[PDB]
Amino acid sequence: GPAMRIISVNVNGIQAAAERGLLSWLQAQNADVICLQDTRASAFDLDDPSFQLDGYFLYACDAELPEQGGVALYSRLQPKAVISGLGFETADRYGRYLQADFDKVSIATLLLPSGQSGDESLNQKFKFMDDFTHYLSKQRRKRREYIYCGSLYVAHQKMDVKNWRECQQMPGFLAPERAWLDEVFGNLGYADALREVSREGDQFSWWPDSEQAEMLNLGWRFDYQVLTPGLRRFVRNAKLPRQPRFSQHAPLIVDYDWQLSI
Amino acid sequence: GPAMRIISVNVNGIQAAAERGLLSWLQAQNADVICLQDTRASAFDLDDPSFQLDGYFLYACDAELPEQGGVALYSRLQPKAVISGLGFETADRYGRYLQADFDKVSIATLLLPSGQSGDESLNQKFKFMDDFTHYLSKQRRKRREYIYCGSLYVAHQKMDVKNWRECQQMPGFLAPERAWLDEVFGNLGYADALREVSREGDQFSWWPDSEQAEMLNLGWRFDYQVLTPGLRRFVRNAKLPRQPRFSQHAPLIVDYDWQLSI
Amino acid sequence: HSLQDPYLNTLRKERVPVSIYLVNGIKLQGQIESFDQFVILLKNTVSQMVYKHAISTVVPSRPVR
Amino acid sequence: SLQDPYLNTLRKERVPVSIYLVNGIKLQGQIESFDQFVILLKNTVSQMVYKHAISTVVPSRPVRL
Amino acid sequence: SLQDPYLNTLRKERVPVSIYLVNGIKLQGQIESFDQFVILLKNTVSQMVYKHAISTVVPSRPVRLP
Amino acid sequence: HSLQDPYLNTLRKERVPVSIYLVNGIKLQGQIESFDQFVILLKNTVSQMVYKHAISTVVPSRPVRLP
Amino acid sequence: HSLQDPYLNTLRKERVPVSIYLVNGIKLQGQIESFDQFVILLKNTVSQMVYKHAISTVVPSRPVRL
Amino acid sequence: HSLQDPYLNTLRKERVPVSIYLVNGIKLQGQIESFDQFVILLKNTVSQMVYKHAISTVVPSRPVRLP
Amino acid sequence: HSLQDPYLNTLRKERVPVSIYLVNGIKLQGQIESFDQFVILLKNTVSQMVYKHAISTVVPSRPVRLP
Amino acid sequence: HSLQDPYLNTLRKERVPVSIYLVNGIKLQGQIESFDQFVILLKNTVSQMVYKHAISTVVPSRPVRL
Amino acid sequence: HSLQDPYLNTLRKERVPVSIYLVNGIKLQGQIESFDQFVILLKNTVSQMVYKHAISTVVPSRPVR
Amino acid sequence: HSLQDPYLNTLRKERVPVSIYLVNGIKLQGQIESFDQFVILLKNTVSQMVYKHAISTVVPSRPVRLP
Amino acid sequence: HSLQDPYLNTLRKERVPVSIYLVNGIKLQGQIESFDQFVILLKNTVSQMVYKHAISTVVPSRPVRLP
Amino acid sequence: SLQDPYLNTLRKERVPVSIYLVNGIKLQGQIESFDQFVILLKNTVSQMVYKHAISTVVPSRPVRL
RNA sequence: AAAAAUAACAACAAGAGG
RNA sequence: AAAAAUAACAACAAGAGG
Repeated sequence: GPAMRIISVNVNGIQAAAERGLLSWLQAQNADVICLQDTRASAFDLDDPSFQLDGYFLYACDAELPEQGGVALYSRLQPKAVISGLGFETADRYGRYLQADFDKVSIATLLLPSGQSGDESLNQKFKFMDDFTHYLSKQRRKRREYIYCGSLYVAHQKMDVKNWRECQQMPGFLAPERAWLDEVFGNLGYADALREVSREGDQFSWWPDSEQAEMLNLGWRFDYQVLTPGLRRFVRNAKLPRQPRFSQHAPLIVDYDWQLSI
Repeated sequence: GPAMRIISVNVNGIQAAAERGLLSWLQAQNADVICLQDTRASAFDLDDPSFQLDGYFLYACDAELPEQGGVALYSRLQPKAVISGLGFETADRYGRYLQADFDKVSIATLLLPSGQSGDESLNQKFKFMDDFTHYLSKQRRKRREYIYCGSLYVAHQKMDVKNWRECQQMPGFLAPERAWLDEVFGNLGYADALREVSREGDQFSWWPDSEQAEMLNLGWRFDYQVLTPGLRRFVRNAKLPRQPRFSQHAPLIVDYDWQLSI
Repeated sequence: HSLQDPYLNTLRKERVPVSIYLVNGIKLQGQIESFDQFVILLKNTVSQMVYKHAISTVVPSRPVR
Repeated sequence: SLQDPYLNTLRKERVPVSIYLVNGIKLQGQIESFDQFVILLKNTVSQMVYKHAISTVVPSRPVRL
Repeated sequence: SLQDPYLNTLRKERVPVSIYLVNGIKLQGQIESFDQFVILLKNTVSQMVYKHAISTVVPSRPVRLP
Repeated sequence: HSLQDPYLNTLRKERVPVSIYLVNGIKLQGQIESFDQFVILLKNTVSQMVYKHAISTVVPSRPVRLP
Repeated sequence: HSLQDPYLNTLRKERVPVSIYLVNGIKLQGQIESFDQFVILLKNTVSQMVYKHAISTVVPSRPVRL
Repeated sequence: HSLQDPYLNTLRKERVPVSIYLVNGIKLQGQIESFDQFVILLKNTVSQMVYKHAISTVVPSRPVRLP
Repeated sequence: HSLQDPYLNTLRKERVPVSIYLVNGIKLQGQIESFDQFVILLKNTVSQMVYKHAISTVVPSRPVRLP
Repeated sequence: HSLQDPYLNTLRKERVPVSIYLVNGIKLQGQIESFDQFVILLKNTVSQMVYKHAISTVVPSRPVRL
Repeated sequence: HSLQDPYLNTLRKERVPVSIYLVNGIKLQGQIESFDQFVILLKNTVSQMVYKHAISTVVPSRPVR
Repeated sequence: HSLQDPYLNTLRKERVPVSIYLVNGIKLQGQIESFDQFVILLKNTVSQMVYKHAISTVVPSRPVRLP
Repeated sequence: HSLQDPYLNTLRKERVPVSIYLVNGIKLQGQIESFDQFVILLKNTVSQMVYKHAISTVVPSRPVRLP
Repeated sequence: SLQDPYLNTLRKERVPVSIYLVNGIKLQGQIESFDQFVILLKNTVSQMVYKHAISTVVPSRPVRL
């Protein structure tokens, strides 16, 4: 039947990931839409032919200061529209959102501040979370399906973290942070594309740069593909490849039964 | 691809509709689940071989007084479960609800009091509407998709009843009644299987017994198949044939792009 | 045994459609075919056995006895 | 023992009680009879609750032995 | 008792059954053996399931015990 | 049943505001009128009757010693 | 009874700080001071009594010999 | 006990890594050191005494069988 | 319209990415290629013409000033 | 009308499949067969007459440049 | 002007049933009996005068011209 | 103007009650008492002034003739 | 402007509180300072300018005559 | 006329006005420019608002002519 | 980034964005 | 009518029904 592959890898800089083999890897995956979060580059830097994958259209939303954000998107088919930004400041001038509008579905890509540097990052993280909650409250009236390929930097449940009793205070597993995912996935009806097929544990996606954590698999699951509820049943195969990763994050490869059209 | 067809018809008595040829019609439609509202017969009356369609399993929920309600269901595949009633007595002792639990979907069939006889039926109708709203508020936490084949006896929109300015005061187009469908389809996110595909006017499911209403097409839409939101996109086509008829109501026929399993 | 056995047998031979609740809140519904000291098997569409240590409550739909 | 005099005292003069199950489901009604294993409570229907799934039994009116 | 003959009829006929535990988790397989206390089933590997933690044992095919 | 009846009897003689936790995490304060092989009574505005197979833990709010 | 009774006793007399897991997932932690057939007396700031039918596992902090 | 004890003995002697699923869904993976008729002891980094009445399933990683 | 076209011409020659709100609430985010007295062509991925009687407002993404 | 008329003549003479979005949001797919100062003749099955004062946008399916 | 006036006259003379879709999506089906600039008279059981600046589309039911 | 003004004059001097429809769907009812090039005066219990650029249709209650 | 501006001047001289319904279907109450062929001023607590192409209807709160 | 001196007095005083569009969308900010067909408003970025989509223009403070 | 279209809400002091 | 399974909420006065 029809199929649609989406990869939502977070790169922590597209230059430092492209030196490690990102673009030679993404070509051999046969994805329809690739969503790149935290690209750490301006719009002129992605205009070079070093990043232009053949067969894919590249669209990017950069930050004003390009080290603080940036979001990229490769697409097999040309979209009906490309919309940058959400409408508020922390999403707009930091370049943490891009949207590719297609025929019936529209595939979005979303970056969040980690909140792991300082308290001002956690404060603008809570600002972004409240404003994006107000955005999701408004977007449920429309007649279009969304795929938010987000790097939320927030883990949902005890299954998504290793040794949750020691991880209660670090940013990424906070109680107002996990209550936000209990609000988005629970009451707002939105689905997780990884939880609809595999409820297996020990499927982590983020690891710190210390080798002792990755050799003992002390991981995190930060990046999601949040689905509008009409998409719940279209999910076939959602996996997180642990070994061929190119950053602190892991790619998220989700195969759907949808047929992507213009 | 995969297909499923669901036919829901309010028969106004299965004996008086079977004398009009209903069972000879339903055999030549290749439906998977046929849902019959206000069947007006006990459980012993549907145990006779006069109503047993070949190839279909018949399950019925009768009232204690068989003239006041009754619900029937024919199924191609045998369900995992058959559940009669939904918890409150105005459908329990009046027999206005049956459910066929299949593999990943449950197809339900629902009858309502019309509120067209007197004011006590209208108060019973408001009681049923509030209790079924409390039921739909509780059923939002489950992972099972529902299709409710509902003889709702309410017309949702100005498109759904012929001349709406003269219809404002009749039971079937009341403002607390249409506000209930505005709350079910709008804020609880449920679909209408007709309006997911066709939004042209002059589709109606019920007419008065007067022939002037028949020939001018002074009809109303009182029949729906109401879908949990994950089913919004599993709707190929939906139709309301005027011509073959067995009741004050036309059949509602819907085709789904979905594959019914045990 | 002085109450459980004349109750399940009365629901069995009269074939009252009963609703059996489990200890995890799952509501099953059907007719009781027979019962041991330890099990009750019910038929809705498919006959299935349910151990009595998982049964919280047996509720008939219509009044019995 | 304690259970056999207390439930007899509770059923002979018919206190409307609330039985809390092990999962948190509460049940209003009055006890009619009880064996070694089950309790038959009845508000509007003859209901049978297994005692291995009962957390607490709370009377609404104060009772003494 | 029908505790033992029903499980013997599911075992000897090799009926693929579904066992629902006391927390809703189902296990599909084929009952290889059983004593008073355990039930061993094999879908992929052999597996011992305790009888105090199951809730329902349903067969895929309609089987009435002799 | 070798050591648990001196513990509950020590709670019964000198009456302690005992907190009993249920198997589903429900906390219940009160005072023990008496206990049985299978069941324990509790004193409050209403007098609770709680079976032992649903009781997870029994703790006193006051540190009591066991002779 | 032939193997849990030496294990609880060698958790008792060496006063190993144990973590005891209830069947609903509640992690209690303290010291084992006494145990009959039916309960285990967990010693902490308050000395509480834990029924054995509500206990999933009893883990030690340090690995001990048996 | 006539059929679970040679099964758990086979799980001991061939030293296969087992996984015990509890009655609340929690997987405890390790290998069985010794079992009573009331408890099982599993070793991964410390020796756990898991009670037999809190266990739903005991499933090994590789397929083995008793003679 | 002596003041309407130092503005659209500045957004055309500097190629500022703009956002055009229509009178029915539809937001079209794009980039002006050319303009008449009556229409404006924008280029997001494909060039489209937009009639000015349907346009409610035109905002730029970054602040700009007139010659 | 320096770009009003040549763009529509280029869409007309090349007879491209075009999509007109009206002022209320209605999407009309067809082909421009003729156009005056006031009207545009879309056509797919039975042709149309579409007034320009209710047209919001006109989107060609293929890339069209003057 | 030069193209809507030969079109509405062709709709008027052969008397084809037209459908006039207004700005707000509301359609009016009937026949065109007469027209000049700024109005179109739609004929039905009663005849109505529709202003031409409140019309989105005018589509006939039969392919003509 | 060659056919609009005799129609409104015929609806005026025969005093036919009209149901006049606005462009947002609002049905007003009254009867036509006066009209210029730009507005129409709809007489009822209050004398309004409806604007012709807000009017979609003008519907008489009874079928009337045109000269 | 043969018949509109006498009606509006009749509304202006007598200082009658009028209600202007816009094309959005919303109402605005108050008197009228002045007008032209494009806008109308309104006296609530705020002094508004209302464009005449967005005005649907103009009604008085009580009937005024027009000579 | 009347629009030009009103908008000139409202521009030179720099009143933080509110413009309500025909669909009900409220815009905040003072007025930089206007010619015949369009108005440039400003609070943070220079917004170009067409006059045929404006319903009302409301000053925040009382304005004299 | 838009319901091939609500035979029509005597009328939402106004959804910084339908 | 039931998440092939939350290496585990020092603990929901208690979802007439998880």
